[PDB]
Amino acid sequence: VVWTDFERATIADIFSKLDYEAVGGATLARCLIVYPWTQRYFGNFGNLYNAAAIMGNPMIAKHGTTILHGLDRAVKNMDNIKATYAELSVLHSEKLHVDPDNFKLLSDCLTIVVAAQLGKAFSGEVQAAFQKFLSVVVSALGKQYH
Amino acid sequence: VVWTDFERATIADIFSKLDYEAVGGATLARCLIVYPWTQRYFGNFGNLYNAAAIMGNPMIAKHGTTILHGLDRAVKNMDNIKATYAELSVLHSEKLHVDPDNFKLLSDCLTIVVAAQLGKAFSGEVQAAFQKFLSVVVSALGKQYH
Amino acid sequence: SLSSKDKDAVKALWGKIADKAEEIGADALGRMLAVYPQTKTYFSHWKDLSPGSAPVNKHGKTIMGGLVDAVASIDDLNAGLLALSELHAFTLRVDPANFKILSHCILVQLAVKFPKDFTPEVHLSYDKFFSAVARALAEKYR
Amino acid sequence: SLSSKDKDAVKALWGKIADKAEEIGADALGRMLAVYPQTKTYFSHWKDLSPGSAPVNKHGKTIMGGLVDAVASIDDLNAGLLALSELHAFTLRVDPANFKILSHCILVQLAVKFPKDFTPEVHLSYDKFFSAVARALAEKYR
Ligand code: HEM
Ligand code: HEM
Ligand code: HEM
Ligand code: HEM
Repeated sequence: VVWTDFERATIADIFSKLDYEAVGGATLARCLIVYPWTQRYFGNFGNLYNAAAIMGNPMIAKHGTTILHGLDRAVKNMDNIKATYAELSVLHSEKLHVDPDNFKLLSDCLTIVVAAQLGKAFSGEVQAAFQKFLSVVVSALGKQYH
Repeated sequence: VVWTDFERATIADIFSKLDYEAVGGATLARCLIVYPWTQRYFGNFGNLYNAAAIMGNPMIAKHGTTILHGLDRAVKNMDNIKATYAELSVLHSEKLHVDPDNFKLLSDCLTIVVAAQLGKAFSGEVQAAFQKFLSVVVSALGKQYH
Repeated sequence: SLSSKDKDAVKALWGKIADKAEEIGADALGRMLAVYPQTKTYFSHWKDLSPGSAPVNKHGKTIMGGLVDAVASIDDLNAGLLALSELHAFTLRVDPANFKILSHCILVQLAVKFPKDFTPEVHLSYDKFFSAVARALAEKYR
Repeated sequence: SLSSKDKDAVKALWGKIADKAEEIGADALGRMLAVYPQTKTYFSHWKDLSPGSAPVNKHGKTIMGGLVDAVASIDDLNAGLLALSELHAFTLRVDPANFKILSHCILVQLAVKFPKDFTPEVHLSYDKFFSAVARALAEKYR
């Protein structure tokens, strides 16, 4: 992948503006509520009976923070994302067997959480750079056949 | 991707059993019939308004054959599928914007056409190797982010 | 299938957005064209695809008109959107992947302007709504 | 939505298999487990996932037992598979991509035995049936 300057700086700017714990937790909660079959991957993560239960789950808040810091890792290694994610790819595919469409679902929840926070600053060109970044990330997390 | 000797031998003998024109024509016709939106990608291919029109269209027959010969390039180069398909990936993604779900739909049609021809010889083990091959081809045809 | 709860929440949002509905559609479309340029092909026969152009503005109204019809026909989306299904799924042969793309861009735009409306629970109903619109629009594929 | 033609093609196929349904269920579940091992996780509570073993056999039955029921209730799959949807989508949180995988392996097993029945138009009907089965099974997710 080849980053333009706008893409590179948009990505750094977006993350510089995010509370990783706040955004992480909202994002993962959002995904387990809007797409409930994703709960099954997180079987030992406490109570997930209902919206309000997912919302007050300390473990889901903790893991949302982890996801966001995992993303920040790609932001710190923009030109080496595949390699940076090689171990994460193996976990999510070989051990956890996460169907790749779930990566897109979680990505979409993040975008909408980000959209609601940044408002008018989260423009089409900005969402463009953010989607390109998530696309690269999602591609690096999926099974590597090459 | 590490091919077992069985996987290599199986892919080779599947393809040695296929008439590229017959199987390729049938696969593509099957895809345009079972998943009719795929037609829009071949808009300059003639009468695709009916299943009987698609069945008897020689453009589809010609292009079906071309698909099988493109697959053959992966069969002859099983350890270098990504590089072999670099220009094909650019074509299907960058130029023609083919949604990647369609690669799997086509793969599934080819599978069902192969299963019907091969019969009992198309065992679960044989289908295992075939799908692994197709997974690798499909990944290679998709947009390359890395 | 949309519950009574989901239908109440959808209608509610639709009331909140009326003043901006035309504009929501225009910008959502500009998002789709910029962020997912695989969709540009469906609209290249217009004169201009830029986020604020006359054709994007006009078509954005039209999309929101169709979604308004969806809201009117929420109790039976398959029956209610059938002419739009014939148009999108048969005539234009729109790849079903594209419907979820547009839906997402619409939600993104709605979130940027209406952040407080997007609780998890509300978002779930909105998503179910857009999913059911896409299934309705897919009726006439095959 | 399935046409009268689709329902007819599907009932005829099911009529043709009747004899070997348990066996077809057996081999098709064995294909899924081998060809798509991401599915093994759902059945790891057995102590033999290897195809040809009784758990695969006994479970292959009930799957086909589930489809003939589905065939019986083809006019309203939503209502006819409510209890199974509760079990799959709710209780077990089966990822929906998986319904597509099993459907595929069933068609492939059938293709190898009933090649003459897999004309393009008949395959389309089968695929609309399995898709509608998957959607009905998906009902109780959310
Ligand atoms: C952009 C997408 C994602 C990113 C960046 C991400 C990142 C991470 C990271 C950094 C970890 C910690 C791994 C470790 O402990 O070594 C993790 C674990 C995990 N992830 Fe993801 N992840 C993503 C998507 C998903 C999705 C979509 C699912 C399922 C729906 C999922 C399921 C899991 C599970 C089950 C674990 C292990 C939890 C545990 O240790 O109990 N991940 N992920
Ligand atoms: C197994 C997956 C596939 C393989 C191996 C494959 C292979 C090929 C090859 C070898 C060509 C010719 C490229 C050249 O001119 O050098 C081609 C062209 C093309 N392919 Fe694919 N293809 C695949 C899937 C698909 C799918 C699913 C679609 C649409 C849904 C598609 C649409 C097209 C189109 C529109 C062309 C150009 C046809 C024209 O000249 O008008 N392909 N493909
Ligand atoms: C929320 C789902 C959608 C709704 C409610 C919707 C609604 C509408 C309506 C009401 C029209 C009438 C305009 C006419 O008759 O020309 C229309 C046209 C059209 N739609 Fe959609 N649409 C949706 C999704 C999509 C998607 C995803 C695409 C492709 C990426 C698409 C492509 C088109 C095209 C090309 C036209 C004709 C445009 C023109 O000629 O100016 N639509 N749509
Ligand atoms: C057309 C698709 C399917 C049909 C018709 C179907 C039907 C059935 C039936 C009739 C049962 C027995 C219920 C009972 O024991 O009370 C069952 C159980 C089960 N299914 Fe499915 N099923 C389908 C798809 C799937 C898929 C795709 C998966 C995941 C890979 C799955 C996982 C399970 C599991 C884990 C059980 C319980 C196993 C047990 O009690 O031994 N099912 N299904």
